[PDB]
Amino acid sequence: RVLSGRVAVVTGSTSGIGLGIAMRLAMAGADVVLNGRRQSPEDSAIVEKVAAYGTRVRYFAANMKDRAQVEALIKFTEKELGAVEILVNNAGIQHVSPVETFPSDKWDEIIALNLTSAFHATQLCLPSMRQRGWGRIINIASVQGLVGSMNKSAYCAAKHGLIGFTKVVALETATTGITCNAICPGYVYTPLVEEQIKAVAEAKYGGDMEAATQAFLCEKQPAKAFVTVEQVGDAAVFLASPGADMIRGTTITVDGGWVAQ
Amino acid sequence: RVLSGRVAVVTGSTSGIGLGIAMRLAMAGADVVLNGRRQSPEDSAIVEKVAAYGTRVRYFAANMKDRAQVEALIKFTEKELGAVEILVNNAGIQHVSPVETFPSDKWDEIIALNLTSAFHATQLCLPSMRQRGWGRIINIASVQGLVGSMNKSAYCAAKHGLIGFTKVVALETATTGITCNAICPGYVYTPLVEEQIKAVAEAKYGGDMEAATQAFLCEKQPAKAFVTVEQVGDAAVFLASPGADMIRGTTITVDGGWVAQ
Amino acid sequence: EKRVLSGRVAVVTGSTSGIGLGIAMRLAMAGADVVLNGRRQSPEDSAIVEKVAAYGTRVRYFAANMKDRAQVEALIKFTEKELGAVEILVNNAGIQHVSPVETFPSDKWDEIIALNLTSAFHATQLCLPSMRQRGWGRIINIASVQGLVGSMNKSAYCAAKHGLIGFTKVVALETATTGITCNAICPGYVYTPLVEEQIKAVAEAKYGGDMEAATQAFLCEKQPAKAFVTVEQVGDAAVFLASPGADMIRGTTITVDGGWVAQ
Amino acid sequence: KRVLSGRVAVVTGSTSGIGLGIAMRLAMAGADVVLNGRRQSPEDSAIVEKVAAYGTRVRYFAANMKDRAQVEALIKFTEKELGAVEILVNNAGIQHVSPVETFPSDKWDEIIALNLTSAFHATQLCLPSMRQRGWGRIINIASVQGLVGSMNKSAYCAAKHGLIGFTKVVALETATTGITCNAICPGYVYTPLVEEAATQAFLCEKQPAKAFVTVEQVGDAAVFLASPGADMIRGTTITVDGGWVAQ
Ligand SMILES: NC(=O)C1=CN([C@@H]2O[C@H](COP(=O)(O)OP(=O)(O)OC[C@H]3O[C@@H](n4cnc5c(N)ncnc54)[C@H](O)[C@@H]3O)[C@@H](O)[C@H]2O)C=CC1
Ligand SMILES: NC(=O)C1=CN([C@@H]2O[C@H](COP(=O)(O)OP(=O)(O)OC[C@H]3O[C@@H](n4cnc5c(N)ncnc54)[C@H](O)[C@@H]3O)[C@@H](O)[C@H]2O)C=CC1
Ligand SMILES: NC(=O)C1=CN([C@@H]2O[C@H](COP(=O)(O)OP(=O)(O)OC[C@H]3O[C@@H](n4cnc5c(N)ncnc54)[C@H](O)[C@@H]3O)[C@@H](O)[C@H]2O)C=CC1
Ligand SMILES: NC(=O)C1=CN([C@@H]2O[C@H](COP(=O)(O)OP(=O)(O)OC[C@H]3O[C@@H](n4cnc5c(N)ncnc54)[C@H](O)[C@@H]3O)[C@@H](O)[C@H]2O)C=CC1
Repeated sequence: RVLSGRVAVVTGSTSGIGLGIAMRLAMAGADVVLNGRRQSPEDSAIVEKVAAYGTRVRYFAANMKDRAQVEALIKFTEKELGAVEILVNNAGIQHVSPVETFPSDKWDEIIALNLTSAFHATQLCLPSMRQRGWGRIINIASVQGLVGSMNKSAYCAAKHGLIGFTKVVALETATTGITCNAICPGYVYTPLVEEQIKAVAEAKYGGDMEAATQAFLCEKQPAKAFVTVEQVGDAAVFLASPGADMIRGTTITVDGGWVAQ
Repeated sequence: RVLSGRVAVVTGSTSGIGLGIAMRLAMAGADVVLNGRRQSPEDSAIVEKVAAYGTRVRYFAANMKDRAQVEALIKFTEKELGAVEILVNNAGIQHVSPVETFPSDKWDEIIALNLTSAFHATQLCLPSMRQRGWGRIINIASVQGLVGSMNKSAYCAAKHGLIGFTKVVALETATTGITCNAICPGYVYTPLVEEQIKAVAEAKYGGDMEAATQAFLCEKQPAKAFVTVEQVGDAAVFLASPGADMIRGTTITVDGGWVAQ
Repeated sequence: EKRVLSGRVAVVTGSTSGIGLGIAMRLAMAGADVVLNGRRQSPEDSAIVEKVAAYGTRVRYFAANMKDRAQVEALIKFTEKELGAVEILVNNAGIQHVSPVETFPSDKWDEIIALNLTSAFHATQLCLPSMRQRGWGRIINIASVQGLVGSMNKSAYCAAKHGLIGFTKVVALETATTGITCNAICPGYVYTPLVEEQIKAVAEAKYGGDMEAATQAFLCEKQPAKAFVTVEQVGDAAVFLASPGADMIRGTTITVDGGWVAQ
Repeated sequence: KRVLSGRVAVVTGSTSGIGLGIAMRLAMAGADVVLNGRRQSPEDSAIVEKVAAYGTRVRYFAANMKDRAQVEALIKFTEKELGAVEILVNNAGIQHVSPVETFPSDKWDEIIALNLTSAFHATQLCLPSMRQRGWGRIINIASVQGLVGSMNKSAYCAAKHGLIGFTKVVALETATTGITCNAICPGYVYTPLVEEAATQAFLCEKQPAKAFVTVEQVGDAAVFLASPGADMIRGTTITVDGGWVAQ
């Protein structure tokens, strides 16, 4: 297994894409630390699901908007499993609103979680990676980091900024065994997206989720199909593998053709 | 002249690129409101420089990191000159540091001024532009919004984010007479850049500003010459003119070839 | 009174109609002398010349097939003899052919590559030595949004326009320390006979021959502004790139597309 | 037992360098592979045996990718020997370094023909069967030079940019199917086409990693694009460049 022995931390990995990434990393042999904002009654089941692949799996609740809790997550991983070798910055939120009425607090929260938390986690993990001469920082961006979409100003700004950050980290580590790269998914059927589909279904299609899902998807995604959490996880495993030793500062876009048009 | 009668606000226009933009907009016929962080002894001389072109000029001190002062700047313009028709989001700061030691407060400040302030000013100006059926929002990004550079993680993240924000605003206004675009300068010999070059000269070139300047340009800018504040202003005039009525959500890169390679 | 491009000699390939004519008009309005060009001599040439010349500059016409390097050279030499050294070169002659990849005709693929990409290389190669000798030049390549993104059934055109943008970058880098710049303009949909024919095909296929609905559907698929870009706007972009404020704009794209590439 | 087991791959221009590395990695992942070069050569048995060390079916076919009839012959040979072409890797590419002013016209034409138009012909010939079978991979070997420019490489940058544009269109025209089309963009790789202090000098200007990309890494990117996890990777670039395009 290509990642056997490596210690990975996936932020926001209690559901959706984050859980899919953690699952795929474990299948590839990595020990994994799962993380959610607050402790959930589903945490034990999630940890056992990931542990089914025979690696060491832990859970640590931490609000990634709080730098002290980011540090606590890293220290917990170092105590339980060892030095963080793979860092996946995934935790992120969405808020759909036109620019004129976009709430200031929601803008600030999206910037804080989708961009600044990745900076804090990366800052905390890089010293050990440099000392060991190996590391992977994998930032879960979006197609919205490469193009714009209406009513997603804060999210598009934060994801564009996360891609910029990725480039700089990669350039500062380019002569080391540390790489930094971003994965840019298109639409994946998570709760983050199911809520948006609900909103459009109520507003436009009489609550019909089949019709609304197709209209939502086909607006943006030429494949007329969702990307899966399994595919995003496969991209993360690829970036963490030796074949990606010279992939630095780039985007792996998994989007059904969204950015190609 | 092409912008005769239009009222423009340029944030951070007491120095460098912002002042060059204000001067080129005034040369093109616009009335202009200047802005700096705080009142300075040189303010009246800067007003005189911009007023040399025969238009109406005002000055308002306001900290763009404070949303209430942004609002005060807009209301001042409305009282003195009229509705804000051209908004140039320019005020910006830089801090050079590797990611591992990048100070948290400096990261936050760069995000706040170079990205979030533009969101606040745009939000405050859009309703009047929509009511009147015309507007220009011109965001001063950077080459660092399109590619990364070592030791500039916060600034690259902020400038990338500002370009993403530009796309979204443009898309939300695409069917109106309002456009939103970004200008992406390469190196311009302003105090923001002079300070970086002086730091490099003292740290690595024995105080030789000629050698430090050569090395600074040669690293990144194929033209081996600076872009000028007048050229950035000329790009702003172009975006504000009628020939740009259908230029929306794009970047005008004025960089001596930086991004082409 | 003198104008911003007064004294400069421009050549615009494929400038007897549409975008090329709009560019020629705007350059002449900005004070440039202009050589117009079409594939072959036509009865309309005189009227087009006089229309451009109404702005008080020197205007000429030369018929040349831009697929034939000998005729490209003849166009440049004609300009040198009639008006003087070519200082602004606008590579605009291009063609379109809509087809799925599986059935795309080989000859049409070759023709689109030849006109939309290789002709610009030939003209640029022929004009650069004089520009370098004089220390000043503008090469302005008329690309497309299709040089930055793909669209279905336009494989050859998207390939050629992407290639033209790559070529633009290299020319700009090889001239970056000189007074010569090279850049590309990337229009979205402009109401020209090329787009008109595409819309006619769409109308006869999907909307039963309704031109209003066909036009609206054609625009809204790709162009968020739900309005066409105009030939005048493309010309304004060319004038901007040719002007002194663009002395340090090198190897880049000016995208005039109603938001097409922003989403 | 392997992710590409049973898949039939054709790699154009695969007798050495990057193309051979791709063939080796595809076979390592279980693919049957047809190798290709311009002319029949000694060492062709050697390269076939090298790739066949991975335990799959390996063939060789000589064909000049500038000749549409020979491209068709390559595809038909593959269909006869192994079955339908399922993975097509377009890697017939050549280079010529020259300033624009003196760039030979025939060299410009040849670079466009091999680096761009040959990929169109091969893709056109392979797509109908892929559509019928419900699955395909078209993997175009582009370059960093398809995303940025470099001095003295006008024809190559134009052709590689064009190949990326072509990739987007093919992907969009197949987006609702089991066929994907994508491009791999390598930075400097230590091949004859490219080639201690001299090495660092050549790498320093463009490649921040100050090290070469390997042929095995380019092959690993092709295996990734051919795998099920890439079913919804469409019309994009996988850039393997040591940071070149990030700055
Ligand atoms: N779903 C999609 O279509 C796409 C999503 N993405 C990104 O993928 C990442 C995962 O999103 P999804 O799985 O769709 O959403 P989700 O709602 O299914 O998952 C959110 C996860 O983040 C955790 N989380 C939220 N706020 C947190 C905080 N402050 N601290 C710690 N953990 C926190 C939640 O507990 C949950 O584990 C997000 O960054 C999203 O922006 C990117 C592109 C496409
Ligand atoms: N100089 C360069 O090479 C490049 C600069 N830029 C951008 O151009 C913009 C202008 O920068 P420069 O002219 O080079 O710098 P500068 O230091 O000469 O000018 C900065 C202006 O911003 C004002 N400012 C700073 N903080 C402020 C605050 N909190 N509130 C209000 N005003 C404030 C300063 O008073 C000054 O007027 C910045 O956004 C910079 O990112 C972009 C690319 C290249
Ligand atoms: N019309 C549009 O929506 C867009 C067009 N463009 C590009 O703008 C340029 C002009 O296109 P349009 O004005 O729209 O089309 P058009 O058909 O109106 O213009 C074609 C012009 O090129 C000339 N021409 C054609 N083949 C020639 C040849 N072999 N030798 C010499 N001259 C030749 C024709 O005489 C005519 O003057 C083309 O490069 C097109 O690719 C770019 C983006 C959008
Ligand atoms: N070498 C590098 O640094 C980079 C190379 N590439 C691309 O990778 C591809 C392979 O290049 P390299 O391995 O570096 O070069 P190479 O010279 O080692 O490989 C050339 C291969 O193509 C074959 N070939 C050449 N012309 C042919 C034709 N007309 N028909 C059939 N086969 C033909 C040759 O027999 C040889 O097998 C080329 O497209 C190159 O542009 C991409 C980016 C970086």
